[PDB]
Amino acid sequence: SPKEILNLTSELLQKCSSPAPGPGKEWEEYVQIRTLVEKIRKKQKGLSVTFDGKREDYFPDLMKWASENGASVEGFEMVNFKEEGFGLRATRDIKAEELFLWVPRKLLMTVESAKNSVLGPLYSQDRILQAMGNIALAFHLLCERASPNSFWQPYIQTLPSEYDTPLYFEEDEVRYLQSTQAIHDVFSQYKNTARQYAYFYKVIQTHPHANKLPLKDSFTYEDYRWAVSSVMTRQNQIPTEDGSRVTLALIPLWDMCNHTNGLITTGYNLEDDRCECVALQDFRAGEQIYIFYGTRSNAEFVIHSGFFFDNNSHDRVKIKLGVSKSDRLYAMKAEVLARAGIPTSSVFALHFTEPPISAQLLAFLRVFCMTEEELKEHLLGDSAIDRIFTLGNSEFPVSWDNEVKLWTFLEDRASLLLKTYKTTIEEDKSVLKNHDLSVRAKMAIKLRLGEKEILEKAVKSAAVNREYYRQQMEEKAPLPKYE
Amino acid sequence: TLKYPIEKGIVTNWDDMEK
Ligand SMILES: Nc1ncnc2c1ncn2[C@@H]1O[C@H](CSCC[C@H](N)C(=O)O)[C@@H](O)[C@H]1O
Repeated sequence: SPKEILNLTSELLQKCSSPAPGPGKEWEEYVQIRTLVEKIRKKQKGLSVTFDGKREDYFPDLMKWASENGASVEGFEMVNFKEEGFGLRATRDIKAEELFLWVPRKLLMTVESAKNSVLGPLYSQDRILQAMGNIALAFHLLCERASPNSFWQPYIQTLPSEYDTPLYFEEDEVRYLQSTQAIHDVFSQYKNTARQYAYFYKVIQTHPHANKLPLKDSFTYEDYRWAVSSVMTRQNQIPTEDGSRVTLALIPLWDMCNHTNGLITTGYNLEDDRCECVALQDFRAGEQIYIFYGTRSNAEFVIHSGFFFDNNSHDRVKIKLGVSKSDRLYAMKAEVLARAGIPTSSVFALHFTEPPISAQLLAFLRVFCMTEEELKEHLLGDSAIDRIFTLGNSEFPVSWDNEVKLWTFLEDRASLLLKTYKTTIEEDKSVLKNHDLSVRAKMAIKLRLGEKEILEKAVKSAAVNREYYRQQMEEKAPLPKYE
Repeated sequence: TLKYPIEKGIVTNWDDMEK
């Protein structure tokens, strides 16, 4: 058996270290990796360390441990909500902007605490650990989990045992994402995690600095999937105690708040050396306490956080664009972009708003559609820098013609992207209405529906903008000038 | 505002072969 696992992890390492097989082979590669991971997983015992009690049996220990080390533990309780899982619920009225939660640095698990732990010796030898604090945090979490006397046991025993990151999806649940933008990130995440598991399985076997690790005696795929899912769904960037550098950290107690829309209200207080959270809104006694995780897209919430957020006001899709080297004005356009601080080719975002495009994407599209005479006015003379300064401002176009061309282009391109999906928006809504689906399956379908609804909105917005600027052109309206 | 705003679950790079 142990030699069999070594052989299997050896094959898995070579499979997941091979170069990308080509985008049209990525689904086939994905299933091939899945088959190998599941073969290993079925030969292992799940999580190496499990706990006797229910998850909620350990929340009092979490509170008592947080209390002894200076954290806030009054005014909220732990409740298992159907929609979000476990969260915090107010036990008293909490006013907006009230400082209601604080967590001193001693309670955090950080890259720095990883370096000073039993993982320290291996951390100083392995180049992946030194370069990637998120993987370092994951192994820190696993080593302390398997250490019964770890300082952080009261926190670890309250963590989830399973997540809804795509690593946990069934094959047919990921299959819903075929032909989307998001599925490539699902593929990468799965291949990344399998490669890392196999790589570190063998590193732990061969390095003497790993001899004192609990992972030397038991390190399963389920261990690693759990550890990386814990870190990707919960990790945070905080300053170092020095204040001059940033590090990654798990923040007990506060990380039990679930997400709602709003603004970030959690910050780090270096003077008191603690995490501090003020209330995002009034919370009456008996209401769930929410925070705003950040301006992430639903693709990021699904892949990295394991949930889909309905009415995510910050949703977006990618659109890759670049000036073609066969364009005869390539040199001029590249130089205008360079003076504006924009690459010649890049990945931009389309947002679910109006306009759908950022200042940087507007500026790129203006240059992308410029005539030679317009390019020359952005390259020469005493007004050239003034012209570049306004390139990302919707109120000061280059010319009416430039606007009509760029919104025509964006309308055409967004329409073309819609045609590359296997299903239509109307088909996706029918699936969600007429089938009975798992949470994970719904996350997948809503994600692919979301991508198309953003593109459809961009098509409508670009068509509306095209009509607007075509009217200004036909009416010979004076172009606005920044003065 | 907050000198050190904390984004819960900030996205990190996991591609060890890229970086
Ligand atoms: N608005 C929301 N809807 C659904 N699940 C949510 C959510 N906000 C947060 N979550 C869940 O909470 C996780 C972040 S940690 C928050 C505490 C967590 N529910 C727990 O039981 O430990 C996410 O990975 C997701 O599973």
